[PDB]
Amino acid sequence: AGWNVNSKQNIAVYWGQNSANSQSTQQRLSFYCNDANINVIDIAFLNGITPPMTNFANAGDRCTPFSDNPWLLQCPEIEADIKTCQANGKTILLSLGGDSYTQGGWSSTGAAQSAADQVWAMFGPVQSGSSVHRPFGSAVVDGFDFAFAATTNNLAAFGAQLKSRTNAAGGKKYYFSAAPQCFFPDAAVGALINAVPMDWIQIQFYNNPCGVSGFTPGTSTQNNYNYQTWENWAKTSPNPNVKLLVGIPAGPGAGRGYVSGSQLTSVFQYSKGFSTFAGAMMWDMSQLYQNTGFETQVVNALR
Ligand SMILES: CC(=O)N[C@@H]1[C@@H](O)[C@H](O[C@@H]2O[C@H](CO)[C@@H](O[C@@H]3O[C@H](CO)[C@@H](O[C@@H]4O[C@H](CO)[C@@H](O)[C@H](O)[C@H]4NC(C)=O)[C@H](O)[C@H]3NC(C)=O)[C@H](O)[C@H]2NC(C)=O)[C@@H](CO)O[C@H]1O
Repeated sequence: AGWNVNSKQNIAVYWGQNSANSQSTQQRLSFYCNDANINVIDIAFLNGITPPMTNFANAGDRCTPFSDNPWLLQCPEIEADIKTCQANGKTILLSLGGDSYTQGGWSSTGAAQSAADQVWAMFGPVQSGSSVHRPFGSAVVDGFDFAFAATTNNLAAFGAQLKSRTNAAGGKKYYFSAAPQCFFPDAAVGALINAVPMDWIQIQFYNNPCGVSGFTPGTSTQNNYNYQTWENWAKTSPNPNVKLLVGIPAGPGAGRGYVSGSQLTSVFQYSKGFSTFAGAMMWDMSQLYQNTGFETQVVNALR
């Protein structure tokens, strides 16, 4: 039944950017929807908002660009796969931003609110009165992951507008996550996560000295790995019950600070000791499935 707020064994994995970067390393989204251990998948990425742009690496080969927006894709296989994964009990979020989002956000709260309403009309419930293009057709995402990586002006107003629309919606629960890097405070999404309630924060504990590679096994005195800082922040955040996922690279090619073996088991045992801990996040599906035995290491570490 997808995201489980009462579990310490949630696993969120990104799909779409083919980090492993080979012809065969990223199968279609539904290939990965028979994995009992992966209950949340983030589709990466809507890497342009105003104007809209979608990039799904070589999954774009089975999409058709919209005639009036060549950077926006119509993706019938992703549409079908979202519906299949949802039928299979997976929570499917759309990830906004990524390291290729260059638009810098919005100059006004009004522009940010309009942009949020466009994203909601494009990926939320189908709107009968709307002319907006729908990359995933009649599929409806289960929410949004905020993975902005650079200065995004008025991201707080964008997020608050999108949260307003999901809070007003019928049908199903919509989830909000954010993917800050572990450096505290986070420059890209810090203002957003201090203003807008999130269901969980999936912290990138990699590409930075505060990452899992900096964890010191055998002690609960941690000079580098800063989960404790994030837990302290969580308790007074807009959702004081917000959960944290420990985000890690799924292979040595996925990011700096890949860990495995006893370092991996130890940092997860340490993190599991905290009331906010809800499981793991991984970048990304292509790397995870190429890295034989790594998923079993992560599953075994969360037990
Ligand atoms: C606080 C601070 O500024 N820290 C600096 C680091 O940010 C910086 O390294 C960069 O870190 C970000 C965050 O970890 C990283 O982007 C994420 O992580 C992966 C890579 O590990 C990215 O993956 C790429 O995504 C694109 C699509 O946008 C693909 O084209 C490509 O295949 C991916 N590459 C790989 C190898 O997987 C994601 O976009 C993003 N993930 C999420 C959840 O948003 C950047 O890639 C890092 N940049 C560089 C140049 O390494 C670090 C080094 O510059 O310095 C810190 O100080």
